[PDB]
Amino acid sequence: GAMGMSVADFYGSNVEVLLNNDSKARGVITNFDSSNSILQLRLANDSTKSIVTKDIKDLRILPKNEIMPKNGTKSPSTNSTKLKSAETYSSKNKWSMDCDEEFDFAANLEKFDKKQVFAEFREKD
Repeated sequence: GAMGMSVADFYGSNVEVLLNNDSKARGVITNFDSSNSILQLRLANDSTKSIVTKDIKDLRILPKNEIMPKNGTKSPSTNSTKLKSAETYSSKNKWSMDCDEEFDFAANLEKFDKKQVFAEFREKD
């Protein structure tokens, strides 16, 4: 059905847009200017880019979450390689204090990061 919406709802929402050259990009909106129509998109990969809306060829909004259970006939809400059956629900309230999203939970004491580390620091021992 149709519902009333506000400009603040679009700000900070995650949408994807194709530019005039048929390239696609997605992220969460971080700024919008009515004087020159300029939009900054910040995506959950810690990357942000400022793009003027006039080069928007096409716009879409990605599903943040699914309200109903997944039967299988419908397509996946997001693009991923493999899903773990042990993991399914995240963030009991809304989000986590550490980072923007929680991933690689593992068993804490065992398998901290697939037995591999990029930076060295050793918090203890």
